[PDB]
Amino acid sequence: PLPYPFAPRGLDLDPAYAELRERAPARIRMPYGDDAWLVTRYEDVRTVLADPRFSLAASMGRDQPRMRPVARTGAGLFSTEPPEHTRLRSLVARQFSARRVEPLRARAGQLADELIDGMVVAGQPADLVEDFAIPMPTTIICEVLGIPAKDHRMLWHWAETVLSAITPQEVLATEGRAFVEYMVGVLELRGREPGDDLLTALVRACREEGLISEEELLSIACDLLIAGFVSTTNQIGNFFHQLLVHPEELTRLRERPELIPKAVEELMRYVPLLTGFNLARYATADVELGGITIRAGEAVMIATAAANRDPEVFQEPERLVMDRGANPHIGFGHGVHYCVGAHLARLELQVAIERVLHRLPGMRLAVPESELSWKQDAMVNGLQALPVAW
Ligand code: HEM
Ligand SMILES: CC[C@H]1[C@@H]2C=C[C@@H]3[C@H]4C/C=C\C(=O)NCCC[C@@H]5NC(=O)/C(=C(O)/C=C/[C@@H]4C[C@@H]3[C@H]2C[C@H]1C)C5=O
Repeated sequence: PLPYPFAPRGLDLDPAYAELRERAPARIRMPYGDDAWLVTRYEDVRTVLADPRFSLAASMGRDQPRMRPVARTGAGLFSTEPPEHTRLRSLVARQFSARRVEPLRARAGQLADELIDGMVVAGQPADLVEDFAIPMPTTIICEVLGIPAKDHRMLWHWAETVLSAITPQEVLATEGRAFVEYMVGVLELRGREPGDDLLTALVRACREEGLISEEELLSIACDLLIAGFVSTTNQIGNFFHQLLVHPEELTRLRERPELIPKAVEELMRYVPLLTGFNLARYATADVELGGITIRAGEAVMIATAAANRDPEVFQEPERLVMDRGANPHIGFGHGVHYCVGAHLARLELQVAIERVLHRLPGMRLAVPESELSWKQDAMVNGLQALPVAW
């Protein structure tokens, strides 16, 4: 069994994935838990994500392949399949739908401008990670959920604990307990003090309409907050890094910003974001895949970043092509667990790029590229700091 995940080298795709796609699904050994099959070929990853025989509900209570000593538990979206998953996801679908996040575009741009203001007042160099990439999406998801602004820093502390693959399990357990107690309290707060936020609407669904249990309500609230805190914070930094090291792309995006959506989709395809955050499904029946047979009860993991460079699906897959047309990337997943945050994340990435490139037409690295440091032993690829001048 191949040790997994591979040690990250920046945002580079590990060269071993090229050979992996051309063979049968490989046996992998994670740091803890069951061994598993690893699927990398685009068609094979799509099959795992669409075939109901590969189940996240079946993973609960198993010795899951994972990065941490203790296995995940829960009642929410990452733990269920239809029809239970559907009842939960329908309650969040309105707020995360493209139609309902689009009105946030102006607020997101105002926030970006405010953050860029503070970078200007503070003087060069700025750090795009601490000064922009972290605050912008964390603020937004807090506003959508109805999380009070004063708790930003406390919640980012928790996010840093979750983001480290190396967090000692006692600390992870005590901060975990306190985070859940905090969210229990917020759910009480939104029932006494309703608002036009998602957690208020989810509290109604639980405690007035009996549509979800208290366990399901708390699971969804915690899942949505954590995912919102750890995903786009790192991805914004990664996209600015790739744009800065491909400067020949910046003048088109600055002058003709209607080109930014397609570039965001290409960068979504290209960038390996999630590493330690990888869901393991368990097969509920025997399944033939890639010339091998995945037995009932065995575990399967996917590598979306590898599938996203499969030469049968993408022309010139190893090149960053910012106007790429045929781009059916799996950067947000597929099937019933397709990223519920995709429209919000997309909007944030688009706005970040539009605002920063307009406000800072001379933006460039403030250190040599060799002096950049990537986060180590993280669950998500990202930079520790991104020093820029302008
Ligand atoms: C660029 C940022 C993001 C990327 C690359 C990303 C990626 C993904 C991927 C690949 C999956 C599918 C995983 C699988 O099926 O194994 C997924 C699911 C999910 N993501 Fe996103 N995500 C991002 C941002 C977000 C945001 C902002 C939120 C919440 C506000 C979010 C919440 C979720 C949830 C709750 C699911 C599970 C949905 C379900 O099971 O029904 N993600 N994400
Ligand atoms: C952006 C999309 C991401 C998404 C973002 C955040 C979530 C991840 C972080 C949540 C909790 C956390 O780490 N610690 C608290 C208890 C530790 C316990 N021990 C584990 O092993 C374990 C997990 O593995 C959890 C994985 C969660 C899957 C979620 C991720 C799925 C991806 C597609 C536990 O919950």
